[PDB]
Amino acid sequence: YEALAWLSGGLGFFVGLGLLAVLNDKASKVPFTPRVYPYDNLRVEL
Amino acid sequence: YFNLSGLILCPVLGSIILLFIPNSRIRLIRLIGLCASLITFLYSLVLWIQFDSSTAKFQFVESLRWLPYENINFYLGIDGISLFFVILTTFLIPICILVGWSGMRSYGKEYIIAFLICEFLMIAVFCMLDLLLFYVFFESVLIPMFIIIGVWGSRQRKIKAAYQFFLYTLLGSLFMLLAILLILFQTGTTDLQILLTTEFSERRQIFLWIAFFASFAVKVPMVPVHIWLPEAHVEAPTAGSVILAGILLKFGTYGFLRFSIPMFPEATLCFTPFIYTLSAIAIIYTSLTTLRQIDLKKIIAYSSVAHMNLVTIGMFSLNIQGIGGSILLMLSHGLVSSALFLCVGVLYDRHKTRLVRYYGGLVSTMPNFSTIFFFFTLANMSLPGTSSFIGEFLILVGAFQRNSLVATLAALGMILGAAYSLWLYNRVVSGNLKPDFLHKFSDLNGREVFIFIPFLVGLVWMGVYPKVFLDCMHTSVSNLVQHGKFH
Amino acid sequence: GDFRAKVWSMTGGPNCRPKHWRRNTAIAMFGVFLVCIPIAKLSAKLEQRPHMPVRPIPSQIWCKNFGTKDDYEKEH
Amino acid sequence: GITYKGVTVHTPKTWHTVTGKGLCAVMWFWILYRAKQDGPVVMGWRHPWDG
Amino acid sequence: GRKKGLPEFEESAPDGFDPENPYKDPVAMVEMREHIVREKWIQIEKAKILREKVKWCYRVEGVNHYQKCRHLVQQYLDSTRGVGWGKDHRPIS
Amino acid sequence: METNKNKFIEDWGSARENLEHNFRWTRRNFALIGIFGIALPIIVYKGIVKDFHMQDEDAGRPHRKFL
Amino acid sequence: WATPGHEERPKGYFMNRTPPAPGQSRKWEDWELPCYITSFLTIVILGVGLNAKPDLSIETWAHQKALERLEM
Amino acid sequence: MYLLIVFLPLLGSSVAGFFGRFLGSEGSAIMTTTCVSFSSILSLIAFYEVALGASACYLRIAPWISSEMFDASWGFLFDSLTVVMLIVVTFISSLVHLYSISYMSEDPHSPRFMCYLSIFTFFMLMLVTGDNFLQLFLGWEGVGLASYLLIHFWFTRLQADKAAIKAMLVNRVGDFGLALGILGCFTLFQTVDFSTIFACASVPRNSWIFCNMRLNAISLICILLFIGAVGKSAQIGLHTWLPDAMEGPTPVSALIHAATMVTAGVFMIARCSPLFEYSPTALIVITFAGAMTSFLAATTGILQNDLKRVIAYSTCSQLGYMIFACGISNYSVSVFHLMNHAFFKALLFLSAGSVIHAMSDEQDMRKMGGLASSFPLTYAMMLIGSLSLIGFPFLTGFYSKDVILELAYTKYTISGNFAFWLGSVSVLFTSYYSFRLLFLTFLVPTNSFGRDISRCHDAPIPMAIPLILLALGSLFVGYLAKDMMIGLGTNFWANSLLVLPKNEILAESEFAAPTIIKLIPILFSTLGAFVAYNVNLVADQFQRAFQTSTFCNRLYSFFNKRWFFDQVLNDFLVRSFLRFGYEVSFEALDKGAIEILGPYGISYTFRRLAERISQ
Ligand SMILES: CCCCCCCCCCCCCCCCCC(=O)O[C@@H](COC(=O)CCCCCCCCCCCCCCC)COP(=O)(O)OCC[N+](C)(C)C
Ligand SMILES: CCCCCCCCCCCCCCCCCCCC(=O)O[C@H](COC(=O)CCCCCCCCCCCCCC)COP(=O)(O)OCCN
Repeated sequence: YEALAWLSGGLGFFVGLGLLAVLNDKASKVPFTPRVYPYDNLRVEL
Repeated sequence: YFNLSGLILCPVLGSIILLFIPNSRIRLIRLIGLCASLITFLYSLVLWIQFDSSTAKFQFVESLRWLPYENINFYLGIDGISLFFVILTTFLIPICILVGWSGMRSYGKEYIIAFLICEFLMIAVFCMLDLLLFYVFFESVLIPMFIIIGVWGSRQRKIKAAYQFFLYTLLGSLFMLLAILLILFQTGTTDLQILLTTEFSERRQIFLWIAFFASFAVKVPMVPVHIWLPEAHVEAPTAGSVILAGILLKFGTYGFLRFSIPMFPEATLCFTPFIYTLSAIAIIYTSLTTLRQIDLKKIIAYSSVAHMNLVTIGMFSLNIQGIGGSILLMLSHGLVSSALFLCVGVLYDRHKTRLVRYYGGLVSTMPNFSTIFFFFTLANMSLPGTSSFIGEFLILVGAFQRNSLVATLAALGMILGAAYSLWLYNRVVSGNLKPDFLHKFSDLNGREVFIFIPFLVGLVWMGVYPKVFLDCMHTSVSNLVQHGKFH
Repeated sequence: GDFRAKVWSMTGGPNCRPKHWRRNTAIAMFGVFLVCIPIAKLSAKLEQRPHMPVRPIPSQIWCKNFGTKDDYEKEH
Repeated sequence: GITYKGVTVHTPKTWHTVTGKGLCAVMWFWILYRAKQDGPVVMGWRHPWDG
Repeated sequence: GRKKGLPEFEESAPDGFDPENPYKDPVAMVEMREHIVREKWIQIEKAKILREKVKWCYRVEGVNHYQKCRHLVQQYLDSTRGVGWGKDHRPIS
Repeated sequence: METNKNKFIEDWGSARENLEHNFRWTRRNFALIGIFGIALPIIVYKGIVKDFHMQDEDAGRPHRKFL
Repeated sequence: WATPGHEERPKGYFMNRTPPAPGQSRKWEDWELPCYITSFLTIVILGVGLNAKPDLSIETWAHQKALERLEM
Repeated sequence: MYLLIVFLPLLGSSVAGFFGRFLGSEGSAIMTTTCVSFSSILSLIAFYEVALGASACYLRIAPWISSEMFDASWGFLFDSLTVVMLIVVTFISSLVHLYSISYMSEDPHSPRFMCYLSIFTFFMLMLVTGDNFLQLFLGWEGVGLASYLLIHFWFTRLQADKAAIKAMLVNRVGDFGLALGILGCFTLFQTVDFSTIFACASVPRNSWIFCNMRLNAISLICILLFIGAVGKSAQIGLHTWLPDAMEGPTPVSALIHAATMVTAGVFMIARCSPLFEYSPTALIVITFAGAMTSFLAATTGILQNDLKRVIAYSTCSQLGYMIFACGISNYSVSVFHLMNHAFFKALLFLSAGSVIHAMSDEQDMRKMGGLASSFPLTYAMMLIGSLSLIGFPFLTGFYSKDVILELAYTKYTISGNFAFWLGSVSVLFTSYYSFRLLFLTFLVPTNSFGRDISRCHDAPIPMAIPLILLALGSLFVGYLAKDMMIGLGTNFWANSLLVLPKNEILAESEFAAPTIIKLIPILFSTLGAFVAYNVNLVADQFQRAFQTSTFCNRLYSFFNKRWFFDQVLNDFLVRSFLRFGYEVSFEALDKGAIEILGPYGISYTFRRLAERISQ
């Protein structure tokens, strides 16, 4: 039974670290614009 | 010009000739029985070559009048579905004669007579097109298998196995017979072609379908009544244990594919979810039950139940994939279960244990049998390249065309099937030997090493190139699935 | 293996080391070569290779199908 | 070979130590040469003539 | 006897068949069923032919496969929409 | 060639074979038999029937009665 | 390698059948011929029968009719 | 020529296993090595004819299942991704066969080992060259079976039997996942062939009814394929079989538990690149699980004291980074890591096996001490392997192990920063244990017994040439392959990979990344090396052996027992199912209630009803 709590606790560390990544908001701090490609961003190629 | 009637008559001639000769000349009896079985097998193969797979109508038909009005008569005939069952039942009988070849002096001429009568009767079941007379031959196998189980069976519980086997095929059989009579009185004839093209009442198909399923849910090991197979199969002789799981379990499925799916199409749709639940719970429950077994026979008898239940999932999923995979897995099981039960029989006929814990670590002593057993339990796993995989995956594909829940449980069946199959393999062939009760024991002699060679070649031929088998049936399966489905 | 010398051991016993294995090895190589010749013949018979090579490869010495699939309309 | 007070070890083979030493030397040389050529490229000291 | 060749079958739809009362005429039922299944298999083989065509496309197409085989993709998918006895989409023939 | 078949095995083998004499409808085991005999079949039956119903809902066809 | 070895004959007996004395046949079993001839006939009839039979089916017929019909 | 590569191992194993008596204990081994060596030679020929001479060859033998548009065939797919995997698998198999002639020379069952590995090599060649799912599934289940067989090589080992059975359990869970994925492909595209799904995988955008809710097909299929590959790729779902599967022979743990089957799922997901690409939801869980495993294995592998077990966790960490590199839509970097790893990790296991063979199988780092000059060649071999494992700068390890983290930072999402953090952190633990292996063994005052020291017996010629070849590989293969697989737009993946224009962080990564991050893995590796030196050679009185009472020794048990997950999973699933397989069914079903009110339990009233009608 003691070993069970480690699995929940260990996964709790990861979701807790996963929650930290959510709070950090890495997505919106890009130093670059979205990529631009010729021919309407390759519309005929897609 | 080889017709269907000669195939039926060959076992009859072999049995009648065998009764003429006395019992003192035992060599003549066994020789003539094996010769008759083998020539019947060759005749069955010849019938395969001259089989038109393009047309949808039935092949060779022989009509022998039964009632004075020609109302109902013996209407023999094969199609894409019935041909392979005929080939399999002609192939299994010589194996049955060959396994007990050493003990023929102990059994006698009744043994071969019973087996040839079984071959005749089982051939007559699969290749006939009269619904009523098919019922007559359908439970006509009661007498010969009752004799086989009872006369040469267990020590003292042989009586109870015969009674349970005989009792389970009475109430459902006659409750089916009532529906047979209602169909006969309503339409007028029991000819299959006539009965297919009939407008049944919407409320009537429910009762008739239930009555048919009641007598097929006992032959196919469904959830309510499947406990007969383990007990009546352990308490059975090895040659009687190789056709009980090789042919009899096909009667229910074949009967579903002949007189249940076509005649009652919308009843099949209305009863589809119920069959799915029954088959899924059967698969799961049997899988969990079989992994804590110590009887050397039931351990694979439950595997047979699981495979037969998985068959119905795609058999009742109206689809070309589902039904084709159904018959392919049916033939694959008819081979693999037969091979497994022959392996159990040879293991039992040396040591006479009927347990699992006694055997252990015999790979250093019987390497040939070890390899053969590994290949058979490997086919039971449903490896691609083996017989079971193509059919069983086709069943999964066909059911997933219709439904997305139940056959996922069917696939979950194999997440434990393979596990306990290899675990069972590792009980016996692995570990250190225990020469405290295994003093002397030998390996397969020339007979039982050659007996598996047809099994090996048929298994690999199923696995690597099943196109020839699918070629002859795609017309019949497609005709079956589209019947009464105008749009 | 006191008793293990009595079993057939299809792939070889505990420590077989037969008296003449080198000749069996040589005949085994000869048989493998003889049986893989038809495999090579079949492989050279069926190989599409839709695109022509940029440089001459050790192929097209026994394979004659090169650039035979740039006609993807008459396909069955 | 020889024993100290009860433990004796076979002399390492000549064809093993020599190859080990030489191959270690040649991989060290390759590492140092790669450092000389493209060392500034991966450390940002200088770009591979692309700007 | 045999024609020792392809099994020629009548392309003409059988006569005497009425969708409102199919079960009235039993003798015409089986050939209509055979004709329907044969036509379904014709559609299946047409879909397989389109699949083979796109099969041979993808090898020659290269990186930019979308550009010059997009027209055949729709042709293959519309065939797969009315396929035989498949998923919940049952064709109405 | 027949095994020794020591006495301390057949008793347990028959106990596994003859377990039919040990059943007295105990309440905990009665709930255990009832749940796996009825509820799980009912739950799975609802699963398949609702899977069919949701499949038919998207296509827009009316639901089959499925008695 | 360079040494030839030992164990003049591989251990064990094939099929557990003891080898007969030199100059005598194997004394074929009473079912040996009837079943070997059965196997031989089955192998040959499957080899020459399943291949010399016409390739008539619904796959090839549908193939031909799909090729002929797709052109219009 | 091209059919030969896959059938030489199969035919050689078949003849060497059916007639192993004829060829003996050495002829079978040498002939299997010969067959696999020529298979590798034709693999190199195919690589030249396909990779450099870019023209994929396609050949079809005969339909396998000719049913209603389920035309699975025996056709073969030879693209750039196939050949680069072949030149790895067959080359490593041939060198392992050479290594095993001398390693498996004192053992009795020599031919059976050779035939097992040769049929396995045939199965994996069928996997790699397979044109459709069913053939790929065939090879995949075959390689799973053969892995089980090799774990079960010594049948008499009770522990090995259980380990093989558990490996079969997890592999069968993977079989469930991958079979469901494969069939789900057919219900959507009405095909299983690679060239049809890839050609038309973008058109459908419908949602299915998959048994609980409405889910998008492509996302569901990708998730199902991941659930299939978790067992094979050893991901977070089920990867407890690697450390427990080291009970088998070293060469198979050297050959296969480190090179290709562990990356078989990686190769499978890379092969179906234009199917995972259209489901951005899937790539999230791919990256999440990759980071999860790369952290789990690195953390669990730091306190292990077993020679053959500690490196399995390193292999699991490598699998984690490979999965992460797959989830970034940069599978070219993932396969680059694959080819780099297949050299040095196999080199590390082969050197460890050479050491363990000479020291009479004493795989406990508590024992071996300083006898490096006794084994200089193997020391150099494993030094090269471990330095490539570290990602030593300007070696075959640096060209992938740093680039993967660099690409990890350059993508900006929620899970991206998480995965980058885990990948950066795992470097410390990985370097720590990979250097503790070299410290506690051959670099500390000796603790091994005199009976093992006196044996000596340096590795002979047979198991030293493959070591030399792998050493010369994992020193220049990375440099010779960095330009020609990932050259910022090379023409090496015309049809093997589909690179999405949007998820294409390759050009912007090399230039917009800061210089500081491009060197921080080196600093982490040096810090790990210094920590290992401190705890293993200078400060080991308290940093190595702590006599703590509570809250600190439980930490020692936590990492050593692998977070106790090998016990929780057993007791909570396997034990539960083992108990409830009989407890409910065999007691309250089958014989029982269906019997007491059935045939003869209490419905046999006639016996009690017999003596009432004769009144
Ligand atoms: C659906 C099947 C698909 C194909 C699967 C093929 C996979 C191979 C299947 C057989 C694997 C071998 C397992 C045999 C049982 C293992 C234990 C055993 O009994 O081994 C035997 C035989 O050993 C063998 O493994 C030989 C069997 C052949 C193995 C090689 C198989 C090659 C052919 C199959 C693959 C061909 C290519 C694919 C075909 C299309 C004896 O071993 P010994 O070394 O002699 O030990 C001696 C015993 N004692 C110590 C007590 C004295
Ligand atoms: C220990 C010694 C064993 C020796 C065995 C032979 C040695 C080889 C061992 C390898 C195993 C071979 C097993 C057979 C594999 C056949 C694979 C190819 C079959 C195939 O697809 O081609 C078919 C050939 O039919 C045929 O002719 C196949 C004939 C095979 C006969 C096998 C007899 C098995 C009998 C078992 C009965 C079980 C009954 C169960 C229902 C027709 O192909 P197609 O469609 O293109 O037509 C052609 C029209 N031009």
